[PDB]
Amino acid sequence: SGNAKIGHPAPSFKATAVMPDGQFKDISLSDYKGKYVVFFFYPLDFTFVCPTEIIAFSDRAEEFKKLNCQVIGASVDSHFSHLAWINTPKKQGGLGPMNIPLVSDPKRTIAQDYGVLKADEGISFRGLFIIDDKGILRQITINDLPVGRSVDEILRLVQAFQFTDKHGEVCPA
Amino acid sequence: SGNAKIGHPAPSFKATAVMPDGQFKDISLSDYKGKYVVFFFYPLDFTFVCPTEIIAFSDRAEEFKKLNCQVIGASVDSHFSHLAWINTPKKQGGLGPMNIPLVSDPKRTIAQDYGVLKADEGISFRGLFIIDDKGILRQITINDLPVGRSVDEILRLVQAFQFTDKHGEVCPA
Ligand SMILES: [Cl-]
Ligand SMILES: [Cl-]
Repeated sequence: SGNAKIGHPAPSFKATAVMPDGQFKDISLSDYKGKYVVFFFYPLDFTFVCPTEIIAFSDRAEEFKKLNCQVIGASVDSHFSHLAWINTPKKQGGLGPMNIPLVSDPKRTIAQDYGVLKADEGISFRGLFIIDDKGILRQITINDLPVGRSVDEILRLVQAFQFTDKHGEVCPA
Repeated sequence: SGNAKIGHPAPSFKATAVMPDGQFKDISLSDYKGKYVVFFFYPLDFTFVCPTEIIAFSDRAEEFKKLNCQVIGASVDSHFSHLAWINTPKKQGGLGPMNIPLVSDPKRTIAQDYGVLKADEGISFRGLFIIDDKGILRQITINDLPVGRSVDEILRLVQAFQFTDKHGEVCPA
């Protein structure tokens, strides 16, 4: 995807995120070296058809934390639009309070490095990337379905990647 | 990935496949226009660690059939290696009988159009692509894990994509 290749360092980024406590903080993917990262890039905070897909991850953020994994959301929304949408109830198409950081990519540079930028317009597809503790991209999954991701499936994947890390000649049976 | 892009026609291919009945037949992705296709590209038929991932799809081929979906496997194995491995019991690292066609890509051209070729060596990663009845690429999922794919998850995804088609403005809930 653009510059994202399985088994190679996940493209780096340094951008401003709206943290769960409300603060704007400029974070880098490298800050999470030492732990797993489930980086989920979605089109926009505002949704009309289904709830923004990132919400289900916020809701289950603790299960990811339990697995030494940090979930980070991202969309081409500016940090103000992010905040604005977090302060808009889910029933009005918004996000509601968030338990994970939301990265802002209004310049679309991150969407590009991850190859999830749409061809005609400036918004992304739904891209999920599982990155390991060493910063290596391990899973790439893209689609334009407002229900593509399954939080249980992703949790199972992280477990498989960790198991593999801790064994490797043995089938994650 | 290579040329594969969500929402765009899935890269075309015409290659020889070992059919379920045992015959070699040159098949094209367009032949399946009208139905869904789950295209699963795996590295090699021969496995040491876990069973080759394509086996789970062969075993459950009828469930995809029920959903107007054809599963097609593919690897850089030649049509002779494919037949040889189909005729090697799963317990010897082989595949055992197959209910779905297995595409051969010894020239690695398909691996390339689908962006699943490794950088250093000539074998692929594990690439799953869900293509719709119109030949449009709908899901791209790559990883190098011998357990990355979940047959239940994929079946769910196909049902979701079909539902989107038949409705859209409504959430698959
Ligand atoms: Cl979404
Ligand atoms: Cl495999």
